[PDB]
Amino acid sequence: NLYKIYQITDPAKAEKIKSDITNNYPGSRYAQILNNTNTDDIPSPEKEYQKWYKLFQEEKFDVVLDNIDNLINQYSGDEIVSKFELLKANTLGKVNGLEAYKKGLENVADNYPNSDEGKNAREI
Amino acid sequence: QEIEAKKLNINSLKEGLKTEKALLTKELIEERETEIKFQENEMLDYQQKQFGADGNL
Amino acid sequence: TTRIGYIDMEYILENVSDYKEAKSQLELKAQKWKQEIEAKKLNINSLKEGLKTEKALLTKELIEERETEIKFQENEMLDYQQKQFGADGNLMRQKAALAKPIQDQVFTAVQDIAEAKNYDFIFDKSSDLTMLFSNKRFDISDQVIRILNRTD
Amino acid sequence: TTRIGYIDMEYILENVSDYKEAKSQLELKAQKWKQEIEAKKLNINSLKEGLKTEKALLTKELIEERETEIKFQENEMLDYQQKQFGADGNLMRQKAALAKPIQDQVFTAVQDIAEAKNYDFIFDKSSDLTMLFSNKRFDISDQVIRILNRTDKREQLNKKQLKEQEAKENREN
Repeated sequence: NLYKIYQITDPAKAEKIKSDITNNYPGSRYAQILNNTNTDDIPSPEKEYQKWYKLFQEEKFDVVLDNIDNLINQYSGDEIVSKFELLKANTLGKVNGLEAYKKGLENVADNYPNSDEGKNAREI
Repeated sequence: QEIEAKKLNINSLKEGLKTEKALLTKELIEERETEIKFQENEMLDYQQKQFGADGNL
Repeated sequence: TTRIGYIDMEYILENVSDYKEAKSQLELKAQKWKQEIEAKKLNINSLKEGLKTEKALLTKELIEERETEIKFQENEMLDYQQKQFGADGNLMRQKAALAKPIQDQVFTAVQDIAEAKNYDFIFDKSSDLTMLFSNKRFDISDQVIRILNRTD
Repeated sequence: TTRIGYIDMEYILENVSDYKEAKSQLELKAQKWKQEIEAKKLNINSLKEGLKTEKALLTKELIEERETEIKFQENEMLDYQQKQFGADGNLMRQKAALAKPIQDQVFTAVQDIAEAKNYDFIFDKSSDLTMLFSNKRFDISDQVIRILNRTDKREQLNKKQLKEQEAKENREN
């Protein structure tokens, strides 16, 4: 934010702080966006969710069971885990029955009330 | 009013399909979607018969 | 001293050629195109509803591609509608190709009759909204029809 | 027997220089409006590209505010486009209002001509396609154009001319 502010006014400190970010503290996204390198860094939705959604679509609920089982805790620390929990609930409902679907929906609502997935759980 | 009643029926069918779209398999979903499409085509035929360029208006 | 006649364009068109059958076929084709447009609109609405139902499970990236696909379908339907039902093309062009040579021939015959018989005004009764009553004695359509039939 | 005359409103409007100049100015104004719409589009695209470039570094709240601002700009552009170029927008309404004074003058001139020359009916030949063949002897469009030009290029008489006119018109009594 200081980089942006100094970019608008007094760009010398903007360049100094941009170099500081790029070299001293190379961020996950900040460093490669300040110099505009690429989208090489792997994002949360692109990884193991955009192709996991493909597995969900193609009617493959055997491997995705354990996949979601260990990925629900492997990728903790971002808003993606709410979508992972929603996908787990949907798979459980589709492979077990209505009660599993309801349990998954209420669990998702409890864990992340302040999210779009939470509102989805509440409505459904 | 008749067309609105048909629209209400079609919307009820659509909502009924939506409330179970995440539970049943693909064949049942496709069959229900074909039924909804048939109902919509029947609505279109009724509208063309009543308000269309030739007939009942 | 003012000489006034009139013609019935529809009557002449029906008499000289098989205008009615071709017009009916064109109307049927136009109705088929309109029903196709309605089906495209229904498909677009169904796609929009399906996209609205599934938004949480998406990454906002497949949402973008689905929105672009919906927009592409809408633009395709719109350009198809413009091509088929534009003020010039595939309905108006077909109707023009159907009724333009005979209309020009009727205009030429009317001008020739007016110059030969010294008519002052020749009215077109085909609209049926203006010209509510016509004496039918100042009617020159049999002459126009015979002039058209004289030409092969 | 009935005497029928007719005018051609499109012909009359074509043979009026001020109407053509006003139409050209209206087209220029429409072009300026289109350029303004293009500028709005450029600003909207710049905002969208800026949001897309740094979408990863923003929180959900900030993304929401930027998206709402972009939507507001898009809605403003759509409203401006509909207000200026709509079916009943500024451009169409101003185009329809250009010929109204000319229509008034033409109506008055037609009333006066039909009073002068014993015409029973005067039609607008270009209103519809009912009039297929019309003899040019009964076309009073050129007379209407002459009248319109005469009133457009009117000139006030001088004091000597005014005195002469008063003396001439006062000779009956």
